[PDB]
Parts: sequence; structure tokens; C-alpha cells
Amino acid sequence: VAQLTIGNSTITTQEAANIIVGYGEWPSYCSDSDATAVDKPTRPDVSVNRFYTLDTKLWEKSSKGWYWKFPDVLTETGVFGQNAQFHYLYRSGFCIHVQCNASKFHQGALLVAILPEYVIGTVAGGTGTEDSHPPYKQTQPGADGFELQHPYVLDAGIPISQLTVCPHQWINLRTNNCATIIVPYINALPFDSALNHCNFGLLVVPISPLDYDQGATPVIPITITLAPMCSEFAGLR
Amino acid sequence: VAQLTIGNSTITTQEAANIIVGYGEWPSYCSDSDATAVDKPTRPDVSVNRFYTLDTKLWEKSSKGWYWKFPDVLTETGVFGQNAQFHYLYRSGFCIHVQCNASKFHQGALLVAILPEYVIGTVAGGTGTEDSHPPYKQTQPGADGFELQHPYVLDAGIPISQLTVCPHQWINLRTNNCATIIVPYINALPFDSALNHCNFGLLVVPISPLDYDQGATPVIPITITLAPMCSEFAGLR
Amino acid sequence: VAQLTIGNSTITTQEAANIIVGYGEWPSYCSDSDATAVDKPTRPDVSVNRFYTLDTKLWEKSSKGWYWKFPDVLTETGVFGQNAQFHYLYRSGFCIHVQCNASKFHQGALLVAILPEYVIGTVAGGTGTEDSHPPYKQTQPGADGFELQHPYVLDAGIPISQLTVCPHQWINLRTNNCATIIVPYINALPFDSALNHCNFGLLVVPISPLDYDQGATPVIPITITLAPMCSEFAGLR
Amino acid sequence: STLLGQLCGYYTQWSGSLEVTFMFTGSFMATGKMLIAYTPPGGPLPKDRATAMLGTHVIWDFGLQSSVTLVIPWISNTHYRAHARDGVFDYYTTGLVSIWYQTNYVVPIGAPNTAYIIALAAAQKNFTMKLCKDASDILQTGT
Amino acid sequence: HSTAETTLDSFFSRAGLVGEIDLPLEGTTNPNGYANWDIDITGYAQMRRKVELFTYMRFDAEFTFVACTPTGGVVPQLLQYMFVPPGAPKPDSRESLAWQTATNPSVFVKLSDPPAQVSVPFMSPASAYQWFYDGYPTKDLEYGACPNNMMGTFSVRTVGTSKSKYPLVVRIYMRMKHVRAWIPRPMRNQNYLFKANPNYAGNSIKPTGASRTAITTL
Repeated sequence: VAQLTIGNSTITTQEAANIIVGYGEWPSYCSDSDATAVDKPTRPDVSVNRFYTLDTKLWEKSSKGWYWKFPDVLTETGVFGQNAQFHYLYRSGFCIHVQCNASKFHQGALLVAILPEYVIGTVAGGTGTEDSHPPYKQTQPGADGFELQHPYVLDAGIPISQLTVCPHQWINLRTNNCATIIVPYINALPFDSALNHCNFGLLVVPISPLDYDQGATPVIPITITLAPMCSEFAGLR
Repeated sequence: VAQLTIGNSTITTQEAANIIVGYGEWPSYCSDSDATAVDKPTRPDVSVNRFYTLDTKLWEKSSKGWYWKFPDVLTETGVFGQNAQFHYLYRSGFCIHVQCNASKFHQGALLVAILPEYVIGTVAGGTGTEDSHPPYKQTQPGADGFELQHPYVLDAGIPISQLTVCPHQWINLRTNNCATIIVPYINALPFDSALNHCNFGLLVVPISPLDYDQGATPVIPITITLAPMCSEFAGLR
Repeated sequence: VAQLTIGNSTITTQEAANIIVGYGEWPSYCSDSDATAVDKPTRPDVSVNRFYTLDTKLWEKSSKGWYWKFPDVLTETGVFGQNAQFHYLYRSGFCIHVQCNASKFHQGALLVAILPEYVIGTVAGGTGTEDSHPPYKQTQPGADGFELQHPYVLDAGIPISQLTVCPHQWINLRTNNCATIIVPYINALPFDSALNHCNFGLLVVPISPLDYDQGATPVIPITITLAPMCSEFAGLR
Repeated sequence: STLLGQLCGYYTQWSGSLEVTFMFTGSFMATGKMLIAYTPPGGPLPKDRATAMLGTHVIWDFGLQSSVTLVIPWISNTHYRAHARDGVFDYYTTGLVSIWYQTNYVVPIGAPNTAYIIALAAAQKNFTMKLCKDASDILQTGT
Repeated sequence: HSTAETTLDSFFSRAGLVGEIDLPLEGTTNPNGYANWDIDITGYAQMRRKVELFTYMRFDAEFTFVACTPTGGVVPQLLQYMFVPPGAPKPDSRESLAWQTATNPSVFVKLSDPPAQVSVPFMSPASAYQWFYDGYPTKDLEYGACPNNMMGTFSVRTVGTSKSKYPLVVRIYMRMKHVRAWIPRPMRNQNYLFKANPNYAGNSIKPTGASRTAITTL
């Protein structure tokens, strides 16, 4: 046991298990050239660099899986929510940390992954005749995430059977629980909007269904804690 | 002409006239002992250190004078207003700068001064039989100040004939206009409330009545610009 | 105060304000190759190099602006008028100096500029159906200049909103008055006619309308003084 | 009206820092303060003068300096669009310069109780232009 | 000419009468042979105006108790003066277990014995007392009132289970020592209305000092 403390926050997470650094790159600030050359972007090191602990989601024998959209997820709660709202341009890396409190008498496996530009696609009506672009609920599901309706096709006709081709980490209950992923800023632009375009999505699906002999707490809590690595903003409003 | 630029603000004030440093002390942070010994108070150097320019007051042939109360005046407008509101303890020095735009065809004299613990006292009824402690309008007149009703006794039975015994500076139109005063934190406590107790008051009274031969703009604008020198706060809410 | 004296003339102009050297080049004579190779062109340094002071024009609350055409303007009055008339080929740089005598109780702004090959265009009839090339009054307005009829389009369908893209200098009354411009010989020929082709034009338009509280001399005199820098002529008649 | 503008029309997309200048042409005896403020893309024009000041602004005093210059950080007309049919790369990045009366206009008896301010723009050194577009409504006509 | 008479300690020294308790044998006021006096240095009239020359002060005080009969007579009656450290509760009866509690310094002396004197240290939990407080100590009007400035409470009483045999008058003198002042402020120039705030007659404003006929005639 060893509790990391970076900010007015103090998560009592494991000493130092294995963390998957995304696409093999630590999120950093910027050389000296961007979508702003006579506009030196202030780099929030203040309260924009602490631990955020999203409202734990409950895993049932039936959860289809969940997903969050960055940077949206936090533009809500937080002083990082203060920045993302009062600023025009934005660039920031991350570091998610998904924990699972369960007993040795439970069992399951969660695939946790980061998928850049995660574009959803609802039923398209019901059978497939309605160009209805998903609600403002599926495009930016705040800090409480959103559930997958068709886990198999990740809600975008792509097979989850191949999701591991993204920065991912497994969470097999009989072997661990906490899993970590350091995401670097991935975009086709140095500085992009932090309110309309969501640089990516964090998925967390039960590949091996949760289960327990009858009599154990049936819902295992999944606690997602994240830390904004190298925030950057330009021009306030 | 030479415009000082400390912050996203840029006042085009005189090159460097005469400034009266209050009680002969530059506002500073703190040694290493306060009303918080295992609580290292964060020192806002960010947007809490820029230029604030209060809504210019208009000087008439009849203005009785005005006054503002610090730190209140700014807890309103500003990110310094953000701090003073979301923080418990506070300690901060200052630097006021009162400017006067008028022509060589006008005339007058303003006594500008800083008076620690400026306790008001209304009429006390009308003639003097009512323990009515002044309204919440005279104790904390926001960022728009408040007018003196009895300039001669500064609204507190003290003679203005002696106000110069405080950090003051004169503004005689025929000789200047801008006047500056650097106020250091003056209190009987290291860290005091920044919302209930007003460390002091800034007075600005027309000692020599404004005047102009008929036909000149009758109202001369008094522009008060101030800068928070060495802000300090402890414990957010 | 310091009066420059180059010739039997003596203008009591300011000590040395700011002068805009045209296209960044001091008017000079010539290397050793021209429209005359076995004809060494005599360079009038005699009375062709003195100060000429054109009849001051009066600026009213309504003046649309004026313009002169070089070298024409002087081929009139002057011994430089003697040369330009009795000679075939010509090449000469210049140096205009526009002064404005007004009081601190007036106000206005004049844009003074040099525009090479300034081709006028009258109304073209009235509405626009008559190939009437402007009179011999608008093509060569002697030493008394000529007024703009359509200041906005500089009398040639070009927007004055962009005239500053030429060697120019502003004359804002509240800030100065005298303005200077050194024009170099600009032509597509080494030696050109000094009687038919006008190398350029000097415009001087009131961008900020002249004004004065009622009772001040309503007309402010604009005094244009110029000096022929490096005159050159070939073959007399 | 600016040459800058007119040239841009001959180009499809661009980016860089700008530079507006303001020249007070009033009397000499005139004094006062004007507050010029720029609001980057998004944040609508500040409600009142106060709030406007809480963001990048410059208090300009003509009593002193008779001409102030404001720098626009960066504007990028690259955010593609498709209006009615003229799918031209629409700015989107419309900053917003507002000028406010910080103090009333002050003048002595004898001076013009109203003056004018000229504005001079131009792009900064770091300006670019990409793609050519000969859009020109002013065309050559056979006599 | 020695500028020593102009120091701060030489300005604020001198034992002044700040309190006068009264224990009439029978009557209205203090019908229980005892009374509670709250240390108030304004017990001395012209003192307010003086101390109020500054915004922050620090000092100690030596209190002296000159008690006798209304006539000025000396009598064989034993008294007990008790001190209630700001924070502890005061007596309410002629034998509230308050006079019993040790943490409340008492000092017994007979009228035979010369005046009793004791020193109260600079109480306040602040760096200094402060005559002015421009705010509210974080229904009712709590403005201008500064909390921690309470020096304590003296509780005079005739020792013993029964009432006193003669009428008594205890005069309380207090001289402040070791003074430090800060932030000098203008000198009061309008009569005082309440011991509380600095309110003044809002119409009965008189000129700082006497006036004359014409500015040219002396």
C-alpha cells in the first residue's frame, strides 16, 4: 500500500503496478510553434494538475460496458472545467486510472481502452433507415459516462474483438483490478477546441461477465480516477 | 508618455511622477510564521496581479467626495474577487493610482488618502438619538464607492483638516492629476478575513472645489486604477 | 526653432521633425549610362537648387483635398521653370515639405502622400457615358494645384482608404503640422520629358475634417515648400 | 477598405497576428480615456464596460499619447464551411474589438466639443496566405 | 526642553480613575453587597479622545483600589476584589461558585491596609487592541465592534457570608504602562454619542474650533 498525492487530493492506490503508456509517448507541453505564434499559451500547473475521482459506476452481472469522452468528461466538474469553459484553444495529455474493489470470491475481466476520435452511431432509427446522428448525450456524456447499447460493435460498427489495437489494459479480477493508461494529446491540430471536439474516448467493457456465487455483493464498484498531464490553454473569454 | 503593462491590462499612465509609499513599507508576502503554521498559503501571482480600473467617478462643482473600502472594493469584480470569495484567510498589500483628466482651463484640488480601519457613522438618526450602525452600503460600498455626507467630519466625527496624517497625496489640477499610493497590509493579525473586515478605506475629497469658466465640460472624470501587491490566501471553500 | 537656408531662400521650419524618405531612396544624379551616352547632361546646382514656397492653400471645414503634379507644378514659376521649358530631357528627385499653421484650439488630420503616375479621371460625363479624358487643368494644375471632386476614390476609382501604401506622412493637428517627404526620381525611363509626362502627384487630403469651436480663424493655411534634389537636363532649345 | 483585406480576397485561406492602430484627431486641449478591448473567438461582446475590462484591454489616454496600437494575437481563417453554396473557408475565428468611453470627453471652453478617431490596420510579420482565388467583382468591360 | 515629555509612555502614564463601584448598605444600586466592573479604559473621560489618536495600541495596566465609606471614612471591613479573565464566567449572586474558582485571581485586603494594586498584562489574543474595526467579526447590527479587546472583569465584594456593616465606595484607578501605538488618525472633533461606535450628531456638526468675524480681521 502506498498513496500517491499530487494535489489537494490523495488516492490510496497500489504501490506501482503496471501502467500502459499510450502510443509510447508521455504527454508533454510544446516545442515553440502552434496555432498561436504571438500568443504564449499559459500552462495551468495550479489546480488543473490534481486528482479527479469520477462517480464510481456499478458493475452488474449485466453491465454492457461504459464510455467517457475526453476532454468533455471533466469540462464539467473541476477547475479544469473552469479552464475548458473560459478558454478558446486547448491541448492536454492525460492519465486515467481505473480501479476495481472486489473480493477473491468474485470473477470477471474488463478491457479498458483509449480510442481516439470515438464517433458514436445509434441504431440509425431501429432497423437502419434514419440519418439520426446520436444525441448530445452520446457525443458528450459528461462526467458520468454512458452505456454501450451494442458492446459487440462498440456502438460504431467496429468489432470490439479488435479493440486491443488501441492503448489498452486488462482488468481480470482473479489477477488484479487497478489498471492505468497514460494518454498523450492525439490530434491533427496542435491546439483544438476543448468544448466541441472530443480528442478521444475511454471505453471499459466487461469481456468476461461479472459473476459471484449467490450471496456476495452483486455490484462491484469501478472507480475511475484521472489526472490532466500538461494542460495548455490560449485566450480567455 | 509611457504605458505600464503588468497583466492583460495596459494603462497609459505618466512616465513616473511621484508616488507616496504608505507608512514607508513595500507590501511583501511573509517571513515564515502566521495564523497558519502547517498551512502554506498559496500566493496568487497569476491573474490576481494585474490592473483593475474602477468605473470612473464624475467630479462636479458639488461633489462632496467619495470613498472605497479595501479589500471589499474588488472582492466584487475580478479574479481577485474570485479569490477573496472562495478563500477563508487573506493578506494583501496594494497600490492605488488615482488619475484626473481635465484641461488647463479647469481648477481644483483633491486630497487622496488611505485610512486604516475606516469606520463610518451615519447621522445616528437625524439629530443624534439612534444607535443605528451604518447600512451594509456604507460598510462595504462595492467597486463603485460611496459619497461622503459630511465631508468635514469624514463621516466619523474626525476632522478632515487633519486627514493628511495618513498616507496621502494631493491632486491640484493646475499642477498635476495622477497621484499614487502604495499601501502595505496593515492589520493586528497576520491573516484576516477578506470578506467581513475591511483593512482600510481610500478617501478622495475635493478640498478646493472644482470649477471652470462656463462652457467647459463641467464634470471631470476621476479614474481609479489599482494593483494587488502580494496577494495571499489560505484554505479554499 | 531652426531655419534651414539652401539658396536665396530661408524657410524658418522646425529644427528637424520626422521626414519620410520615399521608397527608401535618396534622389541622386546618375551612374554613367542613360537616354544620352555621348551627351553629358548638365546638372543645375545653380538657382535650380533653392526653396520654392507655393501659394498657401486655405483649409476649410469643407475642403475636399488638393493635389499637384510634378514636375509640372514648378515648370511654371522659377528658374527651375526656366530649365524644364528650355530643355528636352529631364530627371530630378525632390523633397516636399507641407506645413500647417494652426492653434491648439483647432483640430484635424491631413494625409499627405506621393503617388507616381497619378492619372485623373473626371466624372466621365455625369453618370458614366463619355470617354472625356480630363481637361488640361486636371492633368497639369500648375503651381496652384487642383481640388479633388471625389476624395474617396482619389478621382481615379482607387480608394483613398489605401493611399498610405505610397510614400506618405500624416499631419494630425493635435500632434504636429509640418510633414516631409523626399521623393526619388521614379520612372520607367532614365531621362523623360519634363513638360508632358508628370512623374507623379502630390496629394493632401483632410481625412479628419478641420474643425474649431466658433470664433477661431476658420481657415488654416497649408504651406507647401519644396526643393529640387539633383536636377538633370539634356540639350537646350 | 484596407489593402490587407482586399488582398485576402485574392486568397482562399490564411493566418497570422494583426495590428490595429488608433489615431485621435481631436483638439489638442481634448483629454480623456477610451478603453479598447479585444475578446477572442467565442466570448460575445462584453455586456458592459466593466466586464469588458476584466479581459485583454488597453486603457487609451489621448490627454497623453495621441495614438495607441492594439495587437490581435492570431486569427485563422481555415475553419472550413459551406454557406448557401459558397463553401468558402469561413473565419469562425472572429475576434472582437470593442472601444469604450472610460471617461467622458473633456474639453475647455474654446475647443471642438467632438472629435474623430481614424483606424489603421495591417497584418503583422507572421502573416500567411494559401490558395489563390480570383474572386473580383470589379471586372474589365469592353468600352 | 527634553523631548521626553512627548513620548508615548509619558503621554499615556498617570493613574486615572476609571471605575467607581458602590455598595450602599440599603438602596437600589448593587443590592447584594457586590458588583461586576468590566475593565473599560474609557472610564476616564478624556481618555477616549486620546487613545483614539491611534488605530492600534498595546499596553499593560496597573490597577489600584481606593475604597472607603461615602463620607471618606476608613473602616474595619475586609474586601475581596476578583478578576474575571475574559473567557471565564462572572459571579451572579453573593456566593456564585464563581468567587471560589481559582482561575479567577482574587485579592483580599482590609480598608485599614493601603490601596490594593495589581498588574493586568496585555490581554487580547490579537497583536494589539484596535479602537477601530471596519467590518464585522465573521438580526442585529454588529458593525465597528471589535471582539478580542476585552481586558477582563473586576468583581468587588465585601468578604464574608453576611452583608457589610457600613456603606462602601470602591474607586478603581488604572495607569497604563509600556505603550506602543500605530497608525495615527485624525483627532476626534465632534462630541461622542455612544461608547459603542463613532456616530455623531447628524446636524449638530460644529467647526473643529472657534470661529471669527472676517478672515482679514484678527
